[PDB]
Amino acid sequence: NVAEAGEQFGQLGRELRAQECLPYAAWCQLAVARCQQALFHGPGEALALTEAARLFLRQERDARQRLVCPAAYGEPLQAAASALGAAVRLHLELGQPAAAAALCLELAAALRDLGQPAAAAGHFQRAAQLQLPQLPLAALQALGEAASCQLLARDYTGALAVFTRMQRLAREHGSALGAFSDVLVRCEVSRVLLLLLLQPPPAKLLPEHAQTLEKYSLPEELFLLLQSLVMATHEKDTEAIKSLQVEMWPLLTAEQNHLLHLVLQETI
Amino acid sequence: REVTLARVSGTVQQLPAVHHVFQPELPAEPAAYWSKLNDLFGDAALYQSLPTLARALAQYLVVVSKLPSHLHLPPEKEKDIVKFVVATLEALSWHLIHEQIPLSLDLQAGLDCCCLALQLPGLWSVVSSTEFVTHACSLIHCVHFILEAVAVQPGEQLLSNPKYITAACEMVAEMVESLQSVLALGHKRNSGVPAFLTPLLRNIIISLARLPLVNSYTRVPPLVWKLGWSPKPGGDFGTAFPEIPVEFLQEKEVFKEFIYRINTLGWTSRTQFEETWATLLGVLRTQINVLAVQAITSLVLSAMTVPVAGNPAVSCLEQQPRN
Amino acid sequence: VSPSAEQLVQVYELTLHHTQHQDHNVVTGALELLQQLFRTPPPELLQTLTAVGGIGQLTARIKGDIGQSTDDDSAPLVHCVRLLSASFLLTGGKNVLVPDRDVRVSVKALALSCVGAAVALHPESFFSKLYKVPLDTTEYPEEQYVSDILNYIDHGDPQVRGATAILCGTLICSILSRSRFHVGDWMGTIRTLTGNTFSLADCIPLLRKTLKDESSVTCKLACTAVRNCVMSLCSSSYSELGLQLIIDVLTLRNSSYWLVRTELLETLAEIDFRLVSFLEAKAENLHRGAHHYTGLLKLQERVLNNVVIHLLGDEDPRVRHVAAASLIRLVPKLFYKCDQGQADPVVAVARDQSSVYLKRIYRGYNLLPSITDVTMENNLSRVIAAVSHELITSTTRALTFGCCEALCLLSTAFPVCIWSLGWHCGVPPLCTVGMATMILTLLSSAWFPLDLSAHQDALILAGNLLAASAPKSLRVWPALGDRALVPMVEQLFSHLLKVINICAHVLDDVAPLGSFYHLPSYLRLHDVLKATHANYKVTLDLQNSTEKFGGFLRSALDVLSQILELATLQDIGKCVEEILGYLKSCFSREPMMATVCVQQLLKTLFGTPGLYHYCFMAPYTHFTQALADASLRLFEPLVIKALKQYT
Amino acid sequence: RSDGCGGSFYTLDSLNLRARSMITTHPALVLLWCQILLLVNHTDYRWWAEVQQTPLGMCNREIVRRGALILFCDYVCQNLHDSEHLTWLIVNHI
Repeated sequence: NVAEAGEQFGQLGRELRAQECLPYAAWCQLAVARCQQALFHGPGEALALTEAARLFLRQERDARQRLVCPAAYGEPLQAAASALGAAVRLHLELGQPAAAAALCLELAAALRDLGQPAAAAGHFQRAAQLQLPQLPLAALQALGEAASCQLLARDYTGALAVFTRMQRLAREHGSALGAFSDVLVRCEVSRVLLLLLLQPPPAKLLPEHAQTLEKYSLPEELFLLLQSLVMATHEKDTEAIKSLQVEMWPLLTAEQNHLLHLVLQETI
Repeated sequence: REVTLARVSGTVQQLPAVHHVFQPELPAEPAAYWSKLNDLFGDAALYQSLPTLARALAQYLVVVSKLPSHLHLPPEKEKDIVKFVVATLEALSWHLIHEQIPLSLDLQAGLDCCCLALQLPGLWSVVSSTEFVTHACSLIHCVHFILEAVAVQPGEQLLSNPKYITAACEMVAEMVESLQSVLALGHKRNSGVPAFLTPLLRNIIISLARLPLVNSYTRVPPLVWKLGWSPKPGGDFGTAFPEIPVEFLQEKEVFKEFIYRINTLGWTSRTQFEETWATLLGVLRTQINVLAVQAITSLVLSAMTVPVAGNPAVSCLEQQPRN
Repeated sequence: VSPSAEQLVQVYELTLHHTQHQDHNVVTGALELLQQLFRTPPPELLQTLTAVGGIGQLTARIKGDIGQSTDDDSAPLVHCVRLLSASFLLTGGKNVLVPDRDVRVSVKALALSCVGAAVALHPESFFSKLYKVPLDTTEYPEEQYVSDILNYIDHGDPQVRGATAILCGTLICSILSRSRFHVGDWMGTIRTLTGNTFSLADCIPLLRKTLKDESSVTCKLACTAVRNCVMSLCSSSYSELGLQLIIDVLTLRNSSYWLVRTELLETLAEIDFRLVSFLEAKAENLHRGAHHYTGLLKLQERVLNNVVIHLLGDEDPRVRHVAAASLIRLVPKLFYKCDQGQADPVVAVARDQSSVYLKRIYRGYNLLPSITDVTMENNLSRVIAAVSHELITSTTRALTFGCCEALCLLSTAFPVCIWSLGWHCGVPPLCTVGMATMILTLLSSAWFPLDLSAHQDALILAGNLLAASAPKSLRVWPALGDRALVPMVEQLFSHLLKVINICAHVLDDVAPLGSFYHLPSYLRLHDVLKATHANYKVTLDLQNSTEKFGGFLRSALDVLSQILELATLQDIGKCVEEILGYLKSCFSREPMMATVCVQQLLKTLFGTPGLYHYCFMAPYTHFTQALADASLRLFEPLVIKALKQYT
Repeated sequence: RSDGCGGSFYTLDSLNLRARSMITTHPALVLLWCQILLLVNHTDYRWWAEVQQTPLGMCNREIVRRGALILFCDYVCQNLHDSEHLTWLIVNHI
């Protein structure tokens, strides 16, 4: 009775995907989820909710990326958020947090793409807290994406907090091994750039910041140039910082180039 | 203000008399103009001078939009501010050619000054005229060169009449598809651009694609140029192509790219808005009806804007307080 | 008696004589014979053709004195390249093309492949003059060489402009391999011998011109040329041009033809990126290229993040299989910056070349102390972190569906029991359980088990990643001793029994611990396996490696064995009769790895560094240390079934 | 140091020509031959100038260059009573 009706809604959803409208095939996938909530299935209801989530996010990728609509105002963003909220609650009720973390990563990558980085920071930190008991390297990559989202949205102190958390969780699990050392290199560059951008008073300067600012005041070229740039911003010598930005530009990625541009800006 | 305008006018007086368009592919070949462009212009003191005045004009053209009537720019220094924008952006592209990155704080100052000189109505009326077409073309090449010096690694691309008029035009069309792909904050394609350029480069590509040289070509999707569509253009410029016929808009992806270009480009003098209104009524198998309805909503909201009303660059939608 | 050399020389002169017989089929037949006889040559014929006199020591359209293959002071391949070039694809007066009216296109294609293989055997024949005796200076003013073969890059259709690509690639590879990278001395001797003006550089953009071509056939053939050529270019004195060819191959990863992408990913699989990293360290104006790019040129994180792992999500399964094989061929060759082993890329090239030329528990796990390379663990950890990142953050079906295959082939290639500090991320913190929780949450879904060629790879890879914790953990399921590892294994164990349960109800035509009646996902598994078993029971094709019910049941018994290593008698003693029933019903389909499972179930019922260190100092200390040391009971019907199946 | 007996032996300069043809394709054997030619007191500045390049690039040859220099320094590390190779190796190789 209910399963044949769910197969009928699945055929309707596939016909509507062939017709390629997609606010209304997702309504059929929500109907499939409701039908498999009528009996007790588990992960299939989660599959129907996530397929509905894919369809609403594809509707807004058609309504804000391929067509930058001035009339677009986020109507299936909210339905995709409610559907993935129901799916994450279902995975936390059944007991598998890796799938719920994957859905939070997908929702936050979608909100990073649509031009809203704080809620991406958001669900990325949520997924990175959902992956710390089981998969810490995936948690470090989720926190790295959260930190990139916060450097997009201009929340630099949150980026300090996330970067120190990443370095601490990389030292607890790297004793490095591999990509934990890449996590450590990215953190040991970008925390120094963020401690030079906002210069903290010694009250709010945590002892980890004290240890790394004692360490500087990772390959040898960029380490030498970071020591020279800390020594140049403590002395406020602008021509040296200019001749360093000319020669640290190929060595850094674009987020570190933005942070080094901001350090060179707010000292002149 | 008087010191800024006098020193900008002096640096424009040091420029050569007859301007030739900048080409970063083959610069040294056509003339000995580049001897005069390396003698008085390759000096380290003059290049030390130019982005300081670019910072000056950047903050000045910020302040212009809320000043009293005494403090606006004179109509005589207007041509000189346009030529100075062209000269500084060529200085930026020239040091990208020869030495290193320019300073990467002079990129930001040069693009500040050029975006703000493209948003003002008098300076846009001066750039969009005929006598500075070469100048406008130079801006396009230089802007793309700067984007191509930062965004696109070697072995990649952005996306996956004289000669310079038909190359800058395709160049701007490539940059509009890059606004779709490369210059969207948070996209995975945007991992290379250092994000203090993407508001500046996004605004400068939107504001350069609305020129009367380039806009008529830029609204036409490339799926139309792939098909057999080629009339003879003319408006005393090289490229003044007629409007797109509705027979190609009965395909969907052509129509999706057309509504994309007409959303991000906005409009111009009002007759081009009635042209777009006539085409989007000529569109009105059921998917195209949905997309045409959404296009009509986006037009009617593009008439709703409280400044210039049809320019996504300068302007933004009117909102009213209910408190 | 083995066949002699004079019989093969008779074959050779036979099929040189039958290139000139007037026909369409006889010419192409002799050309395909000569092409394949130059591809895989017999060794005696090849040692006679490479020699100077050659055939003389064994015996004791063409309008000029080419000179037969009997005369001395010149190798016979020089005569054969002159003969085939003058007869099939060149007019002896000028760099002018023979038309398609006179000689057909496919004859020219087979002729170009013959000249390619003949230059790959003997390069100097490419620089020979086309006529030994000069040809009628009244009618033709200048005499030309065999380099107008390379004027067939512009000729009309594909498979001629693509064959000159592989001709130029074998020309460059055979010049750099013939003379041991001393190119100036070799060109000095040839320019003193013949008067042609042709360097290797004048062939490299032409090859590059075949990569940017319209047809997928020419890009395929030019890509095989780069696979033959770029290693000999990249370590020679022309390394800048080989690096530019690596860049231009990197532009080509996204064509719409699957052979182009597989051969692209097989060119980029054989590259040693320590040497490419050295060439990036030296280069200044190559990081720019065209359009004055400022910044670096990172080939390694773009050939491994934008090409290989990017083509693990490609839609064809063939491209995903070749992408997993290319990961296996690239993990040793990486050189990520600043290890605690190799420091410079010079140290890396030195340690590879010096390490080359100066010298019963189940398959899952190890108990040795396992002396282990450090840079290899670092590169393997980088690769598994990138592969796990494109497994967890996937938004498609193809990414997981090929990424579990990439993990399973890296697991069988680089075992988790040995390289456990490369596979490690997280679990038990410090003999590792790397990343197995995500994979056990993949198998519990109702989406991933329905297609078998990734499910069986996920079973093998989950069994490896859980059995890798053997020496540390062991001191319900009493032998485990690491309690956070107790549920995961239980999951697999129940899952495997339920999977084996389905296969019993597939092989015995029965309509429906391990029980799958009330789960609404394993009934879908039964429907999929029943359809595939119907397709096997209808079609008779015995010798297939890929069958997807033989391989699936093979994997579901192998991983059940490898898990039954860890168990005890108190854990299995309530479940032995059920496993023996599901193996008595499941013996006749696959008995080779169903007696492995009975063998393991019968075990556990009865108790059971800086370029001075690497080049000289370390092999010399091992050498002198060696010279210092040198001074001194329900099994019985299944056993009867196994005996009959033996006999 | 002794020449071959009228061409009846492999003399050192022909075998050194063969080893200089081995610079590119086999570096480790060349470095072992470098320490052998250091070990017998045969320090002829022609061969060391050719193997150290004493006033893109080829890859493998570079190894030999750095290798030879380290080994040559080890020779001057041991018997340094003569001031010849100190001044030669510090003037030219800086």
